[PDB]
Amino acid sequence: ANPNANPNANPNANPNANPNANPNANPNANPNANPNANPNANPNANPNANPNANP
Amino acid sequence: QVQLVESGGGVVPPGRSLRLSCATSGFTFSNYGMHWVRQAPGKGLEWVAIIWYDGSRNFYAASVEGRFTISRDNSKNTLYLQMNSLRVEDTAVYYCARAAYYDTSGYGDYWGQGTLVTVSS
Amino acid sequence: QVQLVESGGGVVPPGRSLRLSCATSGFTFSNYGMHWVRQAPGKGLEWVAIIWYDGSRNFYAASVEGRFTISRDNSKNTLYLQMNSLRVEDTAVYYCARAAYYDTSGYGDYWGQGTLVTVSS
Amino acid sequence: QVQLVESGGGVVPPGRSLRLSCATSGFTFSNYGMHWVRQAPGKGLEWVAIIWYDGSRNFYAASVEGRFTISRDNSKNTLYLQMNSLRVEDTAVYYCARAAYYDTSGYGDYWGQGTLVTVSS
Amino acid sequence: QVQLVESGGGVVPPGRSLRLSCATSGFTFSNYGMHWVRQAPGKGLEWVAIIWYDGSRNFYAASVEGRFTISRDNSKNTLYLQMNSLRVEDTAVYYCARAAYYDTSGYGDYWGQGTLVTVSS
Amino acid sequence: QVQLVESGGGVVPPGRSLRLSCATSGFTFSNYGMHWVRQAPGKGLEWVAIIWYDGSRNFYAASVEGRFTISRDNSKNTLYLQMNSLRVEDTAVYYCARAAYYDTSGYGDYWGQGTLVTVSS
Amino acid sequence: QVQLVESGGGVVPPGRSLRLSCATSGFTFSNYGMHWVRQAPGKGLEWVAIIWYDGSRNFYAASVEGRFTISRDNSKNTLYLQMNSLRVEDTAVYYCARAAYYDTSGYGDYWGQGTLVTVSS
Amino acid sequence: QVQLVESGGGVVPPGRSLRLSCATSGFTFSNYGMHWVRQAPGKGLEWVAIIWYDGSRNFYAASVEGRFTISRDNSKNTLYLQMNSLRVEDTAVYYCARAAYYDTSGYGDYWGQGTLVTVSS
Amino acid sequence: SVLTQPPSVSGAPGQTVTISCTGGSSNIGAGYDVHWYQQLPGTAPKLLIYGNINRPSGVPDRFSGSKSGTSASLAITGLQAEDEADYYCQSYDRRLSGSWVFGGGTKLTVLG
Amino acid sequence: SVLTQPPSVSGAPGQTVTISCTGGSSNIGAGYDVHWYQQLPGTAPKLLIYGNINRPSGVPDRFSGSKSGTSASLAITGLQAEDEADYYCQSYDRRLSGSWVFGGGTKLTVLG
Amino acid sequence: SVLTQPPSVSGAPGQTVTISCTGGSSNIGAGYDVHWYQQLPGTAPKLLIYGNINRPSGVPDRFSGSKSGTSASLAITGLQAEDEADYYCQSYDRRLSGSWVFGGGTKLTVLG
Amino acid sequence: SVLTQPPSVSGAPGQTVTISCTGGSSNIGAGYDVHWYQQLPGTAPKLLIYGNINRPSGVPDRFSGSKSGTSASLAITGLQAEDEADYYCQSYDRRLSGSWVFGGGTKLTVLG
Amino acid sequence: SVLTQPPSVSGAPGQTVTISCTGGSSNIGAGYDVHWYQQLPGTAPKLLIYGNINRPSGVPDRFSGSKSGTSASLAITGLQAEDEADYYCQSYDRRLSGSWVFGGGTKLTVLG
Amino acid sequence: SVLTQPPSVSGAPGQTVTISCTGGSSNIGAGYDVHWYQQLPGTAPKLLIYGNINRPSGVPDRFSGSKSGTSASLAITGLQAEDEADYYCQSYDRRLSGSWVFGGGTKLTVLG
Repeated sequence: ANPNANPNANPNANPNANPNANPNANPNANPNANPNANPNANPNANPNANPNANP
Repeated sequence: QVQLVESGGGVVPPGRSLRLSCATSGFTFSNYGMHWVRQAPGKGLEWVAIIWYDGSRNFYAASVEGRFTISRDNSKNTLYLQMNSLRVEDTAVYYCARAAYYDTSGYGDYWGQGTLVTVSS
Repeated sequence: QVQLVESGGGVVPPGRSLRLSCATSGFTFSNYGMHWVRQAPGKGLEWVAIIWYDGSRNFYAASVEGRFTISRDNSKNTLYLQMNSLRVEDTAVYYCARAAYYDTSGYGDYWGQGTLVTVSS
Repeated sequence: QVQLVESGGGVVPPGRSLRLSCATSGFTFSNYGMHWVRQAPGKGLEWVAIIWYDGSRNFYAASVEGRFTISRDNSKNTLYLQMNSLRVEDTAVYYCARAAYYDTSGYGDYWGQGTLVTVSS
Repeated sequence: QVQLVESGGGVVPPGRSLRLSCATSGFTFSNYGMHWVRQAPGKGLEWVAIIWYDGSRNFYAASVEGRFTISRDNSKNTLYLQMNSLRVEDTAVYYCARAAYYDTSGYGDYWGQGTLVTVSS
Repeated sequence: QVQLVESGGGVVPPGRSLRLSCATSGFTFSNYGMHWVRQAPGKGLEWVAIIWYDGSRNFYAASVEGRFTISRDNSKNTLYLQMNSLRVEDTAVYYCARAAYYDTSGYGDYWGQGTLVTVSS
Repeated sequence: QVQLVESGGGVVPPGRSLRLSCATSGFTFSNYGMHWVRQAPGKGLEWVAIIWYDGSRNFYAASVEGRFTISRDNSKNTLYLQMNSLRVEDTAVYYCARAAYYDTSGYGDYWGQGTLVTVSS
Repeated sequence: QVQLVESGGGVVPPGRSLRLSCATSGFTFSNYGMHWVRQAPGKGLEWVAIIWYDGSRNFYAASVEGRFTISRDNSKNTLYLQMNSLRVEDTAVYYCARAAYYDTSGYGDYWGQGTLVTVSS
Repeated sequence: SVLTQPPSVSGAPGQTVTISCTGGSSNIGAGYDVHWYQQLPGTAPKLLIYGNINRPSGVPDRFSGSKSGTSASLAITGLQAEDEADYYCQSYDRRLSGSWVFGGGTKLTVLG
Repeated sequence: SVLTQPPSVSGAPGQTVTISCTGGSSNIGAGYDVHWYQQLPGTAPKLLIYGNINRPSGVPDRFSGSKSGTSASLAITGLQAEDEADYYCQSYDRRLSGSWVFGGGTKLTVLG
Repeated sequence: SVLTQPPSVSGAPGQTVTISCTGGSSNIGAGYDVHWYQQLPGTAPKLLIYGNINRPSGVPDRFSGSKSGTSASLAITGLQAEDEADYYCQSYDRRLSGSWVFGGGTKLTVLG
Repeated sequence: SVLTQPPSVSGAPGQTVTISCTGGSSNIGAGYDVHWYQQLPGTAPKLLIYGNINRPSGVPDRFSGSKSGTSASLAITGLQAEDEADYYCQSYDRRLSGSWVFGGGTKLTVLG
Repeated sequence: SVLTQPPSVSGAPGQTVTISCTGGSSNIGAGYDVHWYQQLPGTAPKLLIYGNINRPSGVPDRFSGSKSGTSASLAITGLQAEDEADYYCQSYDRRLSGSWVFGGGTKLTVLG
Repeated sequence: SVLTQPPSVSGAPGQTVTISCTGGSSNIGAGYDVHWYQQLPGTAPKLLIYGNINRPSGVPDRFSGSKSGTSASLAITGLQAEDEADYYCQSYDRRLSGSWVFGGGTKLTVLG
């Protein structure tokens, strides 16, 4: 049989797909996640804050 | 009970914009996609647009793409349709329908009351 | 030892609200999602609702959506189920179960003792 | 009523300083942050600087950082704006406006009269 | 109205690189795949490359594989074509087209204006 | 160099508590997560617990959840493990390891010397 | 240009394993299937194995099935051949070929350079 | 206008500490983060350390963690780098740079002159 | 309207009528589901049948549907006075870029 | 109750019984897991089998199960006096918006 | 000038005109609010709309606004002679070190 | 050019001409669709016929096409002066690694 | 012990031995990395290979490894007297609620 | 030096030369911006391009760059005598604990 990729296929998005949220997903916290401090963030982190005494 | 209420219709001259809204209650808004369907006076039904539950994907009918814009606000439970460059062919009644999917095709389980948008000069 | 202790049941005439609770101990509450399942007297088991570990996503059964509200308090290790406008069909025994996920479907490994709500006139 | 009166404008040769102020009345000056905005003749508005209510945090635009200094004396209900080494490009109408925060952005509920500072040679 | 506008042509000595682009407006760029088609002066049309709607799949003609590279940026609605090690045989007019699929084959449903790439010494 | 010294071990009869500690030096303690691994005499390695760099997220093994408690003190560069209701099967050698993450899985780049805890009656 | 470079050969005693490799350049690796072909010294060519473009389907010759394993890594453009329980008759020069399909049968348009594997004691 | 002036170099036998300093002017020092980058003679640039504007977070390169200390003073607009137990491979020119963040990565908009540090025996 | 429906169908009360919906090889013959809607003269459409055999709670047992080959049919038994409404068949067409495709619309009038 | 279970099954002590759970092409025939629960007459359900082959610590080796095609069955050997309980199968159905779908519930009677 | 506003728009008295402010993914598309100010020719700018929907007491009900994605608009109905003024859109930009960013500004003309 | 075409076709105004595009058993004889493009002398190609019979909105009723066996034909009836353009047939060839294969291209000259 | 290892392998100094680690479709076959650890008889474990191909500074070039499918292996060439230690393979298993899963542990004996 | 740069490039005055920076799936191909720095033979480096397309005021329009996939390139057109300097590429690598990662360094020599 043909072992190569098929170039004659639909290259566009499928509108006939389920548009709703999936109830069959893992509802639990992920234990396999980066536990470290992520040395990539805005180090000048004064971007925008309330300048008044109260929120 | 599921209750979808539309507004924003009225009479507008051709060539300018009009923004509809479909406020919802009685269900979790952010778990479902929404549709827009329009029916011309004396004609059948015509699918207009769809939006995903998260807003990531949008699809439009060939006759309205580039002019219409569909968006949602999950914090106000309100669906919007921004309609620009209106033509006289766009006069119809617009319904918002909640999305559903069975096996290989999707349907609409609960519909709104509908609003009338007319374009004339 | 995982413990799920429930309360909040009783007799309520139809048309008003009732709130349940499911106190937890013996495990990290904030790392797990929770379910609610009911069993009508002499009947089988019916899934009711689920909540995510952070509380971001809620899903309800079609027969309870819009009336029941599920929420959690990660600081008290407690789970709530706020039922509004109770119908006679809502009489059953209510359980809280801890969520789990194997490959492609989820199950409940630890269940609560159960509380029973009667609604009648 | 909130009243913001500005004084201290005039014509200054380039290379030297000129000190501005904006007097306040009718509201608690010490409990609000407040901004500076300047408008060049025939141009739009451009944000200059903001100071926190306690004066702890100062923010300046990229064009005037290191030259402009903003200071407040809450015992006199007057904010002070020092402009050192004035250039010809600093010719603009400066506005003093109170700071407001709605959800995630800032805006000015009250504005002053405004004063003109012209640099020419 | 679907608009495809191209740029990046010119005259290039053989052996070095050139980059074309096709800016888009009037449709949802991220929902569609795109093609590149070239036409040598006085010759017919030749298919060059395709890219999927998400960029996951790329296909090339046998005469340009390993030298050309097609890519897209969905945040700017722009399609690119990086041409390396250009040869004299590559002198043609390049068109960006929007992909469509009917039953068992695909066609190009809106085309761009075209740009001229000249390779000479 | 990375140094991980441990203490707090000993011999305890089953049914009471014990508290371990792992003092660190040579690296920024507050920028890394920490683990605990145990090895029974003559057996393999068993993962026990993890704690996030801020202590927000904790995870425990199925056999130790509800009894063990992991905590850290960023002010002393020390890591703790609070063991409660100790049993005979918990006798092993306890290691403190530093967390690392490569692409899709985590590993321990630097380990401690190891301390031995024995439960007997 | 299509370039296939192979390595991993050498001398290995019978009864144990060996791994070959074939690094590729000049074409989209993830679009094509690949072959392994060997030639005993002084003999003709013999087909060994094929792998699909996505790695879903593998086929082996009758004399090497159960012992040889073919795999690919699309992120490194590398084709592997894991040869286990090597025998004396497995002494040959191994080639990697790119799969092509014409009408009803397949062929190999581009071949590697070949690597020599000798099994001896 | 941004100026970053450095000092604190010299010639040091290995194993003894030394302190750098980078004086800043022309911008609000307590509103930005700072970087240290070193360059050995005849080699490329090597990122060393970064400090947050408030000093809460410190990140060091692997080769310098546990030996180098970076500290800042907001009342003097001075950035410090306390380097202990200098080794021969530490000989380089250190630059104090100002931190800027665009979308998903940081960069240094303004750099200091740099000083040469010498470790020899 | 890629789906073809008869413009009108009538029958006497108490008898059985059938509304057909004929498609092509891209929408119905390709294996996609067919759903039915009912619109009274003055209100919005209401879902009638989904999944080609199933019905919601409010829909009575009188309405039924099925599909086979390239065509699908909606069967109504025991016509009543209130069944005067427009019936639409909806599916998905492989050849377009839309979620739904509707039929022409069949108006049912009971001879009362 | 999408998943179908026989309402009751019985057997003599020491013999083997098989409880079945048959679904459709959307829940069990779609590749989703099947999980089994046991409920004594006066207590909350306990997990019995998860992942179609695995069982918790408290469950003895007598209980076992598997799945094949659209059908999943629970096989019990060595019936005991304490095995009288309601046994449910639970899976996920693609056609609704709920995490779990249960079965009807079989009652196991031990012919003591 | 990171925000873009049309140089000038015009319309008949009493009609509706649209003033639009198009931003980017960093200022408006990032989820930050947009505030509108109306500056009279002879005095300081006055607050018009805050929170993308809220207006002060002084601002009449004719003025309104909304935002979607990376763009925001100011909708003015019933144009009057006193509506001739400069309008500015204001948001916050993540990529800069300024609390506010101002657009080019729109000069509104009423064809009196 | 796996699909071969006549290099030129001419006809007088008001009559009917035919442009043929014959291929082999791998592109047209294998069941793949044939599409037609029209290129006016100084602009980019424009889609003329897709799906072997269908035409876009802008294409008038004069143009039509069909295929049978291993050949496809384009029928133009009632020539005008503005019909002078190159016509290309496009399909998919199973024996290559490309999405489209084009024909040689036929220039139509109307004998005005 | 989700990951399976041979309890012991051996080889004479100067030869090549291969330590394998067999997993499943949930830990190794799901795309998660495999890491190796070496434990001398009297000391704590030491990282040997991370990232399935990478090694720390102290580890000599003799140790190497790769994965394929549901299995990964650690290849050691040039056996030495100090290679007497326990070798553990580690990955992450999607099915549990733990960060790491360890194997049984393979003992390498140098045939001196 | 996870980012790879050519050790030396050359170009005649007035010609166009390119400086390439090659990364991997963790630094450049993972969606992190690439920044370019220019260092004179006797002074500190100065920012030249940030955000893969943007340059400061001081940098002339001759310097421009872009990124694609796992590679980045800095294009310099109209080479001048003062263009002789070392050019560095900087990004962020996911697998390390450093804010910046630099390349090998490219030396540009003008063939005067």
